[PDB]
Amino acid sequence: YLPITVDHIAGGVEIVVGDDGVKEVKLNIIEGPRFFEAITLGKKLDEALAIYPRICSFCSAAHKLTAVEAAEKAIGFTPREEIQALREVLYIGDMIESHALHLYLLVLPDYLGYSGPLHMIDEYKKEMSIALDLKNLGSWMMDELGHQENAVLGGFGKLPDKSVLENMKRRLKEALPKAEYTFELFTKLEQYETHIAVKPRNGVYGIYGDYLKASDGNEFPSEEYREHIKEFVVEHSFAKHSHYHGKPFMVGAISRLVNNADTLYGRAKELYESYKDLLRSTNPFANNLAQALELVYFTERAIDLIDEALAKWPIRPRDEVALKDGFGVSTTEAPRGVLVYALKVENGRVSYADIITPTAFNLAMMEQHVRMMAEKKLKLLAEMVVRAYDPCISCSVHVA
Amino acid sequence: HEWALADAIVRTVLDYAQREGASRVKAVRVVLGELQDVAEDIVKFAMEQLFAGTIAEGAEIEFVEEEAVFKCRNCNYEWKLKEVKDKIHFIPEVVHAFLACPKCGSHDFEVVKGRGVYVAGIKIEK
Ligand SMILES: [Zn+2]
Repeated sequence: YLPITVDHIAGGVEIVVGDDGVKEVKLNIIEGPRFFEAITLGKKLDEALAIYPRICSFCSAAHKLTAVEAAEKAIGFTPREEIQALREVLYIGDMIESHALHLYLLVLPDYLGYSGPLHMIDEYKKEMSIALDLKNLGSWMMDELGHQENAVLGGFGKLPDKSVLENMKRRLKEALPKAEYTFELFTKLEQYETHIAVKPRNGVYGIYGDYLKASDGNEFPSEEYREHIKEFVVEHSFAKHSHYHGKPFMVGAISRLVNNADTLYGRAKELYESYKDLLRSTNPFANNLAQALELVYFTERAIDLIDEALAKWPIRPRDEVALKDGFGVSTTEAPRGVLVYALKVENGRVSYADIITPTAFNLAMMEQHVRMMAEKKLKLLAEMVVRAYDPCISCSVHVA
Repeated sequence: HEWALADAIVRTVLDYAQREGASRVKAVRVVLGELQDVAEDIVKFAMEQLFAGTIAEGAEIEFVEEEAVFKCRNCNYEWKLKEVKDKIHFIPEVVHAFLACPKCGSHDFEVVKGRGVYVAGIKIEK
């Protein structure tokens, strides 16, 4: 061929400002999992199941936990209630870790104006103690139940001892008041700083909890529905936004609270009934607080699941038989928001794969959440608006 | 990042094709520095995706990886990365602080080759 030379000069948001006010706000913070969706096909179901947790591995364990569900949902075979509850337990641990980390390491420096080394002795001592306790607890749950390659289709690879489970329950019992304190601390801090306007909330609906569910949650709910995804930013496009019912919508703890309010019970139900006004369906920041509330709820529910798991002392991972031409669409509820896994299997191999992340759902409204009117400083406010949605990683860039 | 880099490549190639008045692109050869932690398959794929809907659709992407060359000025000494490769987790890192000039004892070595990425070959059909 013909050889030439063209030197190519080579994640955050960009807001272009002006003297007459702000004109254009744009973001390219995430990529598409499309690549995986094209390389996981043609491989074994287990192989693809091993490739899947590579996407947003910052919250890895959740993916492989809904993927398998889709697989089961494809083969028609249903897992037992015990192993389902166990999946829900691992899910809970992951939830706890992620939300503790996010809330304390991201939201607390936002409001308290902290930077650099987060560890301080004048303040954030008890808060770092709590945060570390929750992080360690969740990560230990994930290390025990799940390093990796533990969760297999139909039944798990290895199960921990019952004593470890009882001790885990005790640990939760010791961890609850720290989550209550966390909820208090996040009940004290500021909302909308103001960015407060109608945002559709969207979260799954379960019989007892918003952990796992088969029906999408909206003022007009749906069991299996595909919403209009719009390719945007085409000039400087890195991702494609999503429009539910033809409008930018939001997912996250707020959505789960709005949709599954009545399904809630325990201390979390009381705290909700108390702070019912503090978390509005039109404010992005309350989500943080909501997560703290979810740090309480999922702490208690877990125990019940354990008491649901001890219903049968002898436990053995079941096995499933694969089914050809099987469509399975698992819609789980990751900490980031509702996570979507669509898997159609043919000849025991991957035929169709469509995975959608909560971040993509929140992207549209987050772009719409920008009514920020300030004169810089505003980069921090925008960063707080962004961290109110709990992104994997983010940064603010303002062109002047 | 793979997708951003591939997007830069796509936009650049389409722009150049818009400069030379190309009707279609048949093949593209890109030289990449090994300092880049991007995965070749992901970048190739992303290029293949963003080329769709354009005149560069269906082109054959060929990646050529170039080596990294370091040069310390404290003793005017030049060395490579493969030599320091064999001496496991988090093996790749920013060479600015990770490693020194293996001879003198001062880490201020200038990067000459393998840091940048550039398109080498383009098959223009007009
Ligand atoms: Zn030297």
